[PDB]
Amino acid sequence: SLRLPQNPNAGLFKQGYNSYSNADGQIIKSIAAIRELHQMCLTSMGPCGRNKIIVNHLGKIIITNDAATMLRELDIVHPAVKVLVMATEQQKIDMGDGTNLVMILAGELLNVSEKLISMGLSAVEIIQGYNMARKFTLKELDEMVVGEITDKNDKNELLKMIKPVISSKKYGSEDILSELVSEAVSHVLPVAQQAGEIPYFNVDSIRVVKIMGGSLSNSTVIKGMVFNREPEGHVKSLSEDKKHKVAVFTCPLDIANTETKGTVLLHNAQEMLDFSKGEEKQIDAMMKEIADMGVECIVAGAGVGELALHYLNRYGILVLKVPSKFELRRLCRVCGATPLPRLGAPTPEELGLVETVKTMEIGGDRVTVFKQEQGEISRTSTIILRGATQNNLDDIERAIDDGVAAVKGLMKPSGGKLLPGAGATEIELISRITKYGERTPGLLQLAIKQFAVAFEVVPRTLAETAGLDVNEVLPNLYAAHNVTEPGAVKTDHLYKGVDIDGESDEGVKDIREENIYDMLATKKFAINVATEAATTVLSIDQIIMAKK
Amino acid sequence: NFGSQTPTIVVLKEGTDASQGKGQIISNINACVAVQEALKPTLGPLGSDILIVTSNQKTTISNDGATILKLLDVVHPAAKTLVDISRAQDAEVGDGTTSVTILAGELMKEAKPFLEEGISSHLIMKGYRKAVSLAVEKINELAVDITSEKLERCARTAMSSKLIHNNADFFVKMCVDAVLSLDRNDLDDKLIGIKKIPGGAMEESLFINGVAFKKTFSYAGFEQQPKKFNNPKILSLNVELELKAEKDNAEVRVEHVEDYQAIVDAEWQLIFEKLRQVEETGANIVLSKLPIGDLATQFFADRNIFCAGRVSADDMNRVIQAVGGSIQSTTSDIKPEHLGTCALFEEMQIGSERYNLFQGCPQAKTCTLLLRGGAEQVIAEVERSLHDAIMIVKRALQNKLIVAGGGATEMEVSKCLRDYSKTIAGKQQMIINAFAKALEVIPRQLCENAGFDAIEILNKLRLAHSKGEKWYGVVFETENIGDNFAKFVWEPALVKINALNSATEATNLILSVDETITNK
Amino acid sequence: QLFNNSRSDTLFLGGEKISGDDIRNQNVLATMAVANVVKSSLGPVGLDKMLVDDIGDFTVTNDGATILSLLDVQHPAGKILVELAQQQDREIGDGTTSVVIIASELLKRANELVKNKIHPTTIITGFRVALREAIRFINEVLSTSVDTLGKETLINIAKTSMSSKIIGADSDFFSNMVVDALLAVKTQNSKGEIKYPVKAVNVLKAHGKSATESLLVPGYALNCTVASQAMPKRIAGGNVKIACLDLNLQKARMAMGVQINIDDPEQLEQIRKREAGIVLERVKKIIDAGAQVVLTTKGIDDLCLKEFVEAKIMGVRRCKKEDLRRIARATGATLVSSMSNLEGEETFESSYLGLCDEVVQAKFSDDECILIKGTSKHSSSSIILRGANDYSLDEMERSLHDSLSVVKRTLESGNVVPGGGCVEAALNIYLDNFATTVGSREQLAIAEFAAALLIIPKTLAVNAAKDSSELVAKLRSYHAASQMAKPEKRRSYRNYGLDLIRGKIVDEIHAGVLEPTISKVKSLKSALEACVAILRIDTMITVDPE
Ligand SMILES: Nc1ncnc2c1ncn2[C@@H]1O[C@H](COP(=O)(O)OP(=O)(O)O)[C@@H](O)[C@H]1O
Ligand SMILES: Nc1ncnc2c1ncn2[C@@H]1O[C@H](COP(=O)(O)OP(=O)(O)O)[C@@H](O)[C@H]1O
Ligand SMILES: Nc1ncnc2c1ncn2[C@@H]1O[C@H](COP(=O)(O)OP(=O)(O)O)[C@@H](O)[C@H]1O
Ligand SMILES: [Mg+2]
Ligand SMILES: [Mg+2]
Ligand SMILES: [Mg+2]
Repeated sequence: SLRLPQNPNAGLFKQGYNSYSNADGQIIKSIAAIRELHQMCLTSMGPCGRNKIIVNHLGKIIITNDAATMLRELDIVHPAVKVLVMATEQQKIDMGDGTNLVMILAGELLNVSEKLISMGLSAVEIIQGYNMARKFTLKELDEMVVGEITDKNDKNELLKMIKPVISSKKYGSEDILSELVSEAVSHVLPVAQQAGEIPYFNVDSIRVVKIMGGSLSNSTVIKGMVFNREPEGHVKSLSEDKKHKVAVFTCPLDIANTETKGTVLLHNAQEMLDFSKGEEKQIDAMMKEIADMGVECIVAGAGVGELALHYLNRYGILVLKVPSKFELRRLCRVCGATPLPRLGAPTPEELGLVETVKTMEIGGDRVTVFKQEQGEISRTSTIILRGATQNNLDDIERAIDDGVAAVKGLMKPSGGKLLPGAGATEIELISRITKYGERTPGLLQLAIKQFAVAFEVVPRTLAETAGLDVNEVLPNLYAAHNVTEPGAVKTDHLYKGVDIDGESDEGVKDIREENIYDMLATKKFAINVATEAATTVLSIDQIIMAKK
Repeated sequence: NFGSQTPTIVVLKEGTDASQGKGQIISNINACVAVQEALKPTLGPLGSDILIVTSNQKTTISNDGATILKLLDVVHPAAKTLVDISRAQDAEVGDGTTSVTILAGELMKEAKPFLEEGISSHLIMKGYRKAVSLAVEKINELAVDITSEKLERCARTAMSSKLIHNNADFFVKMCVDAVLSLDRNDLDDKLIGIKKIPGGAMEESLFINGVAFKKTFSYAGFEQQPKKFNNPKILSLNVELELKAEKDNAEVRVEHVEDYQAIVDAEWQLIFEKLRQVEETGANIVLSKLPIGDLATQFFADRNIFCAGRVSADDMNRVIQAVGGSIQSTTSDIKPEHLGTCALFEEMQIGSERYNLFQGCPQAKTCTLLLRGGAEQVIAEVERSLHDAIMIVKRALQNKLIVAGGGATEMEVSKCLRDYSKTIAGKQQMIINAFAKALEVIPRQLCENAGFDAIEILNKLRLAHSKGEKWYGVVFETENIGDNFAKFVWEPALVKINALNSATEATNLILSVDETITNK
Repeated sequence: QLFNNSRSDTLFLGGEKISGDDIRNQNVLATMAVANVVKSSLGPVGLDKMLVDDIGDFTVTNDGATILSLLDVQHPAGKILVELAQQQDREIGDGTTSVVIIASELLKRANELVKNKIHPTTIITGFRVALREAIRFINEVLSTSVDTLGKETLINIAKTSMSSKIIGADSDFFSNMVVDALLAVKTQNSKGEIKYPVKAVNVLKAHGKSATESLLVPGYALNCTVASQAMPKRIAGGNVKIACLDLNLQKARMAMGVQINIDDPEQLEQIRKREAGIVLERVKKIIDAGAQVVLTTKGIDDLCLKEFVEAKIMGVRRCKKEDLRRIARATGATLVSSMSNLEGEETFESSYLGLCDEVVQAKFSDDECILIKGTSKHSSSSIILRGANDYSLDEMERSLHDSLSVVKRTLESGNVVPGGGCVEAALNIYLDNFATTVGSREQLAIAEFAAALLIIPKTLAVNAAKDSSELVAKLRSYHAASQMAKPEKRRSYRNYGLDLIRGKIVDEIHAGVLEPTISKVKSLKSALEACVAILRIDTMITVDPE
């Protein structure tokens, strides 16, 4: 009476282990545990989304409005929330676009499932309901598609691609940020029209180097690349035309020492006198074959000796440090050189082509530039991103990664296959999925119905973040899809969507003239991985933890 | 089921900070206003300085926005945006750091009551980002395309708010000559490297056409060499001139004892052969990054050849550009043409420290002055004041743009913003006018430190812009307000553009934030 | 704010020393820290709060009167706002939430004037000339309350006091209740001056049906239990006599320090009998008077209960002093502290007894209450509030108690003004034109004083979770034309405010919301006198306890 028996036969397992079954409203608590961090994502989706401060134990801060990025640093206790972390991590790695959406949907499917489990629907039927809804959802995304790119390189078409992507992360001004990406995409692409070759594009080609100071308007698009290096011997503006040559060596510019106990041995004074001059003549003789080929800059892979440096700057050969593997490989793709570890003569076919190598003050430190010209184009271009706050450089840099990741979406499938944005693609599926529930019989119809109700979060979120009342903006938009028999045949009611700024009522003046669209490849895997996030959380009825 | 407790699963870790509510973003603004209060009275020439002592008991005194926030280890996340804006302006410009922080502070402080109202975050950011585009274009019209009259006036204003402002009559005459030695498109900052000399008075400084570096070591034959050469010749070395291992190894087998005497004499033979090649070319001054042994310096000491060592690579690079020579890491490849020359040489006693002076070159790329002072903070303040002024006259050579100082730029931009807000769109009229009066914080505090009443000043500025078209600003000497063009006070426009862009970027960064997560 | 100052550098004080603008900033954050809990409770859109005493007990409260009294603050600058909330509850009885917000913003908006090198003496002078100019403008814009032939000048007054409460939806039912209650308990004093004693009506903490079905008692309801269970509970028939006694009726000892001493043991029993008999002689004459109902402040011993049970008299013990004065005042009896007269004899006259029509004891959820109705000489009233629990009824008790004070003032002073921030927005347009006339440094003080008055209509929109600038800009547009009305009614664009349930600007006279002007007068002076107290402080001297 004074004390319970405190759960007998509990010594089967350790004291730290705990069980969590579906009963006792614990599945409702797991939905509430998702609801804690899901509401943090409500303020972070859309162009009016708000970034988030995340102070780690080390003190490294990252400011961001994306989900996959913010969830990396937060240490999570609930395992069901970690499914959303790895689900968004999969979204960032594969497609690099549409992660707030994964969280927003996989969280609202669990929200509407709170009503379904409370009604009395078995968990097995819930998975069958969303799977049958998923097959119809992915089918209709291919049907209501409009428009296509059909050209890899164009000035006006890239404005339709990059601009709606970076509009979520650090909107700012539209033109100054979009032109930096569309100019850099055209440099790296192998155009090769009327040849029948397979296109190819690498995410690691376009890379952004962060430099403090300046303003966002002063950002330029560099053909080549840049490091924060210092030439050792001398600096040269290189005002001499008639382009220079490039030779890349991965080994250090020094005498190839013996790997096993390299030690001097001098038996008599005759070897003592010649050993000091032998190293000078040997290093000089190797530079003669290198210098006669007309090379004026050599990129070293490791530490360079002083004696080798004395003969390099004699003939005015520039030295560059790249003490890492990937930093040396990215530079060969610009000039198109084939490195060889030997210290002999570079082959003439393997020598690279760089016209000028300038050294100027951008951020107060010494930097080396490798700008090419219109002739003999190169790939793996960089973008000089100027800004005041280092935290803003980090989020804008990842926005270029999201934009570069969107360019990857054009290579693998047959084409662009753009969709209407601004909630139009979500609100259209609500009517189609609702009609699909009426066609199918059985107790799964409520699962099909709640699956459509979960898609309202995109227009509800954009209306809440835009400072508008969602009770008036949402049903005003339903009138465009509740309508029938209106004059025009060629119907233009599909482009109606929400609006962040402007006219009252809100149905946007089309997403058309506005030139904002969404990618099909993002919506396919996002709805697939979001449904898998809700499937794995709803399919499990018992959870076991340890130590907490 | 495995335990009677059944602990409730917390979402985040234990100890994580709080979350959404009322007052989260307001605390970040109040945190910035707190840091902004410390840098508030340091504005203008009639301001003050801030004394800080960190945990390591290192004394420092300064009136700057980058240096004050650098020593202070700011742990608050939203407050480090200011450290960043300051650092950024210093980097790209080196002057007006504080202004940027006070402007950032007032825009966020002015955004405080709008956030208390039902105004969303994106509406406030759209106002500043649309207004700053017109401020940059308006500053281009305020700035002039001046080319006539051929530096002197720009340096006097950059030295304000710190020590050498009153001594501008002597320091500006030689500071203008520092950048004229540098040619176009190079602008090397390491050539303007200046060192510390604890001891002396700042008035006894002088201009030097070359370098002056500390020896940092007393050699055995240092006094034997002459201190005065009429026609010296400089040659830079890199080989180590002493008896030691040759190339990173030491192993010598000897079988016969007769050859054991010869191998030692060979080492003595080659080391003098290494020194004799330096002697035959007539190099009077010898310099090397690596140490120089007692054997070499005594060989040079007999026949009147000065030598020195224990110098850094940054100092060596300044020696080459001053004398116009080159680096030679081998004694056999020495030729007469690569030797640098100057007018004369004289080692002088400076603060109980010896320095090797070079001066009188026909074409010198280097300006390096010795900073002597009483305390270690006096020589430090003279360095930072010159380092901020030298950047202004440096970039003045890059482009010739001049705007009126004394808070005159903020008032002229604010009047057109009030006209632009009066015309259109209704809703953003409050935001742009709020940005207008918030932009006037620079002349606001500039007169409060002077002891004058702000109401009589600010009422005189607004109603007198018609005849004071653009060059209308404050004057501290006559205790009145007049035209700044007659007073010859000038300031470039690059401080103004980077200040508004950095301040607009700073306030818009955390204005798009309504959260704070702190693990552990 | 940044760091702590030096502790008595060459001053030699045992406590702490601070000076400059740092403490002036701490007073602003101190007034804002205590005002944030009052922000969300303002207006009908505000929500309630609960204060936990760390013992399980909690209480729901909306008004900032008792919230700040319960919140034990140690900073003395915040104590003035704590006492200001208690001060405004005593005199006016309404608007405790508004003076804290108004006083805090006047100090907050004046904080910018401090660092402009405007002295506080000049700032308060600019505030005071704005005050007396505002009081005269309030005296021009107000209106008398006979107002119209229909009443509804009292049905609409109750809605303003009843708003922002749990029973604000039921204010249509309770509006008729409060006006019928205070019109019954009026009195006469000072040769024609009518008074309305607040708290004279009995607010009972009942549980049961709902707040909508709360029956208004046409008479006073005494909250006390019956002594014995064998007594008659219901007494019918007209002209029921009410006896109000206060003397000690239980058997008590002799004088406070005397000792009973007797030699003859024969009379030892007789002195015991007369001590038991002398207390029953008082009960004998009350039965001769024929008092059906008798009420006593002190206890009632079993020696007296047998006579009341036999003669069918309703004896009730454990009455309180303040209640029996209202029973005697309502039923027409007079308070009897002891039975005596100018003559030496001891007797009881029938004139001391009251009169009422019916007395019934009712029980509802373990709450026995004696319902006394039908007082002949003067009417009375009581309100039986019904809800979930006692802690929810405490909010209803404070809601009703504040409603009586507001309806008290509109009858004592017929002048009223509309709500919804009308006068707060009208004074801004009046003071802006006056600020330019005075010329010198007081323009900023009068201007910022006007800007601080707009916080009342702004807080209604912020707590509503709607767009605030559009409503304030539209309210600003109509009030801007009121000063430029160009008289020749067609004097429109006045007496308008915010309508939060619909989000439009409509006429407050037709909407049915008003407030007396005297509440605006005392709230402005008490808010400014509190602002004068905080602005004039320069340096703090906190002495630690010994
Ligand atoms: N200016 C705009 N007007 C209307 N809708 C917009 C605008 N900018 C973005 N959107 C919509 O907001 C949505 C936000 O997508 P989001 O998940 O943030 O993309 P990302 O994966 O890059 O984060 C987009 O799908 C787009 O349709
Ligand atoms: N001689 C002068 N007369 C009037 N105003 C000046 C003068 N020199 C500097 N100022 C003002 O002082 C302000 C701050 O400049 P400065 O002291 O150089 O840097 P900081 O912003 O770090 O204090 C500028 O906005 C400028 O208008
Ligand atoms: N129905 C209403 N419509 C508009 N404003 C109202 C309404 N009811 C109250 N108010 C406003 O609320 C303010 C304070 O209300 P009050 O009844 O004192 O709240 P509390 O009872 O919490 O003190 C008044 O100044 C009045 O203008
Ligand atoms: Mg996107
Ligand atoms: Mg300065
Ligand atoms: Mg009230």
